[PDB]
Amino acid sequence: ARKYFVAANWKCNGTLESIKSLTNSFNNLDFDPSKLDVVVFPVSVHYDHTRKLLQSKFSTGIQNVSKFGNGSYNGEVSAEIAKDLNIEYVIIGHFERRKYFHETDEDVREKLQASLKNNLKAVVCFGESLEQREQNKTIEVITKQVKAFVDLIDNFDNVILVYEPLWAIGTGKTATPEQAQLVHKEIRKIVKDTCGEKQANQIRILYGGSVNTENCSSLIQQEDIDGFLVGNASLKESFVDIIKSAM
Amino acid sequence: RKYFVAANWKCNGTLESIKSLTNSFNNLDFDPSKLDVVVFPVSVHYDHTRKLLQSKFSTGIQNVSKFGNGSYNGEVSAEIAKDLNIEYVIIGHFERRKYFHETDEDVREKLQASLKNNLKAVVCFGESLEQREQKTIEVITKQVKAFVDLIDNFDNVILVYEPLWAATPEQAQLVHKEIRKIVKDTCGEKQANQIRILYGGSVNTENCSSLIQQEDIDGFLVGNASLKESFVDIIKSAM
Ligand code: NA
Ligand code: NA
Repeated sequence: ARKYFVAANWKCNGTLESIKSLTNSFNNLDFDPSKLDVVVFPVSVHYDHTRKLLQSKFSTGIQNVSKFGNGSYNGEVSAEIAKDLNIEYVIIGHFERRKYFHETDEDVREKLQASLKNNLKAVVCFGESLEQREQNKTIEVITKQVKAFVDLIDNFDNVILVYEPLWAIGTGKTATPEQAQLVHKEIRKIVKDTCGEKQANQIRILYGGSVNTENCSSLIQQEDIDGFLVGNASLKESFVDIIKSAM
Repeated sequence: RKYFVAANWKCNGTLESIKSLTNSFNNLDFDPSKLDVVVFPVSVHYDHTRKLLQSKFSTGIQNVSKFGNGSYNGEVSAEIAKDLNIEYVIIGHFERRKYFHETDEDVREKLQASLKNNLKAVVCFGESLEQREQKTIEVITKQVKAFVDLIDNFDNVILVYEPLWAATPEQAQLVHKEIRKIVKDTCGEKQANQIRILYGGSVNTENCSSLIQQEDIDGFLVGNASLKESFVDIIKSAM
């Protein structure tokens, strides 16, 4: 059975003090990290503080990684740098980077390649827009985005996929858990076709639409949904109840 | 004008290399009341670098978000930098304009955000080879006027001229003079004379004295030469 995977994406939020409070509440949840992965993704400049405060049962990672290695790339964090810090996970392809920062599929492929070359584990995100879904292009769009990188995966525990239903983010639409399950099953079929059946059965595919303490169980109880990359709910002490849905 | 010498480490460093390097930099006895010396490590190295450098060194980050806190995956807000006591940000560096499509509107937003949050800003601009062959003053003016009306305290914003077209010290000096005229015309005589205007082209131990001696160059935003222990001689040239 796939190991469930529950991730907190803090995005651009936090102070030193709010992290101290939050991490203290997180550390009070007794869970076994051999039975589920729980990963926290603070802002880059908060990584050291966050890593120090969380107990070792929590994994940690950063929200983006450079497509370039070391050198004259002002502002970027190379995968080589993250490896030297033992940063375990990186998020790649998050829709906010594609939206505000013009990140492309080619960018996602190059960042994944840098990450795996440096022994980082990658959480790689994709998903279609409302206009794409209304034109019945969900499968075409998702296949193209997944095929941009999936053939690079060399270890199916170390890359984690995230379906972001952009048509249901800020649009007034709500994805049901059944709608999400169908998209997850299709993502898994893409992986089987490029990488193999054992590989597709092993890879975690997370839901990355809106997740909170109310809907989390209806989502993770779906057969092909293996956890979540969680947004603002993960800034609340109640995020522990989301982690409990995977325990 | 207090001189200003800055180490831009760009995307370089390991925990061990930064230990060695900061240990050499800490051996230079300079007076931070006389001279500003700023180190700008990679974001994930900020904490380690700040803990290692003596407080005479100021520190900063190489970029800041144009957005506030909230749902902007991968970004670092000015509000976050303020809370961490990050003292400086670099804004508008040519590598961001080049690889990351950063625009003049982005520079102004980022400055406004940084100043709202009491950060000091090292703002970078400069013309390309094509613009030089044809537009130097038109282009640099468009660039400074993107953000200059936002400067409220002329000690806290540092301008940096990057000769993307490349430069002699004499050619650098001319642009610096032009830049200071832009500030004088926009913000006033006394404001123009207070603002530091640094050289952002290639600086090393062999050219640093020729550059700093120029009337309108007030220090440097230094690249690869700042990853070496000899950066201390660069700092010395400004002492
Ligand atoms: Na499931
Ligand atoms: Na001078």
